[PDB]
Amino acid sequence: IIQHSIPAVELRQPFFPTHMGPIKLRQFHRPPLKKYSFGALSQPGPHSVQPLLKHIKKKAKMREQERQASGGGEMFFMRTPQDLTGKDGDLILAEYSEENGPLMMQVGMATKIKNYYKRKPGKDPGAPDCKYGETVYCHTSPFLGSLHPGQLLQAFENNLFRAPIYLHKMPETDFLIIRTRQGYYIRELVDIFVVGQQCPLFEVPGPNSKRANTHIRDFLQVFIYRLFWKSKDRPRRIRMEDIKKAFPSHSESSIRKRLKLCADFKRTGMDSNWWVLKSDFRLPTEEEIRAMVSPEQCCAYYSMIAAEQRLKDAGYGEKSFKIDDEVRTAPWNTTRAFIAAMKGKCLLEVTGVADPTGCGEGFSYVKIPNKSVAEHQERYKEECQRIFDLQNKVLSSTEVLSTDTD
DNA sequence: CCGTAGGCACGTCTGCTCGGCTCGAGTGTTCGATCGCGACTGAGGACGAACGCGCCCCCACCCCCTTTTATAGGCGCCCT
Repeated sequence: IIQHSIPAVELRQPFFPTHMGPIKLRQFHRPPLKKYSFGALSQPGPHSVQPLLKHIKKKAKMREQERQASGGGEMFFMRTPQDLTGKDGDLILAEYSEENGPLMMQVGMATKIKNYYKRKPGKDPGAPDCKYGETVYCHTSPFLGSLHPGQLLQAFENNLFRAPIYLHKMPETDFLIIRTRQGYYIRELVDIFVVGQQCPLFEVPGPNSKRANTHIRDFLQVFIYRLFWKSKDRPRRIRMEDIKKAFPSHSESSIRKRLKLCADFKRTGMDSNWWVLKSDFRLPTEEEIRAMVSPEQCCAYYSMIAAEQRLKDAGYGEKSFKIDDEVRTAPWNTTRAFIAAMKGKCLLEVTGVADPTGCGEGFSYVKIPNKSVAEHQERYKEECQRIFDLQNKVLSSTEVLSTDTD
């Protein structure tokens, strides 16, 4: 059970962008430092980097007191955008080995760490302890390969994906800088996980699929309801211009569709007119709005449009998505293939063009039929096992390489 | 007679309707594969017929009964 932060659950901006142009899609999950137009750090010259130690201790203390003040047990702390800052709480880094994994979290979403352990035969004294995560004793593997007896494997686990992770040490040279309009802050950060290839648990839709079109529609609908809720006017009213600015690729006519059932156009002598909430229309509750569209569904959709943009950039037209190698790497194909195989509907290529590492240390998620048929499945498991073990060994290794001069 | 107001026209924006295109779903037909049945072949075992071997009988061949006579050494037995 995953409980996301309130800003994420509410699909607030900027945590959940309403629109992304080509540039943003290319930079998806890699935001570049952009200059500020105003505020302290818009100014030239040196700027102080501030310590956070007193602040970190204080927030931990305040949070624990709030915990004891009601009057123990479990509390949920991620209620406001302010609670999501890197400025307090314990922090880890996670570095993703896939250049563009099929699903990624937005800021404000939650994930668990699970410590998968397989018992040694006979008298097992229990799993080793880890600094992070909750131990899970598993007789069957949640991955493509099987755990060996006595093997502990850490992993990220959420509704988008499961992925093995490997704990490493941050280099002694490195610090985390947090940057706001107001100043820089610095934190020590020692724990950094390498993330291995994802096992997708959520299916990414194809471009212009019914699923995709239903999603943008519903997301637009949610944004609209939230606009009415934000309005302080009675009767509530919103401006077309504000919707168009958030959804610049929607025609005014398609926006009028979403508005015709809940609101009335009020014309004024000025090129700004209002849509006023109908007096017999009951605005959906917070709880009902949340049920309309989940953060996971937004993540699936984002994955599609970003991939679609990268494909266009590489010369692959919409008619391409009998199929080109590059199109096989698309998240709508890889997630579909992996999930089908998880349900026993087919097997996976494993060795193939969709291996995200390009060098045999990752899996190619491409459907092959279940179609000597005990040898067919034993060969699939053997190959899965080999790559599974290879990935764990390479990504957990502390060996120092050796810059490639090419 | 002069100035102000009103009306008309034009443009822009929004909404509604109509048409066209695309996508999806379902149903039907055709093709391929699998399964089943039958036939053939091969192998092994059993039964019957023919040939060979073994056993018994028969046949064949040779000498063994006797007589005669000349000759003469050695043996053993009868009663003188």
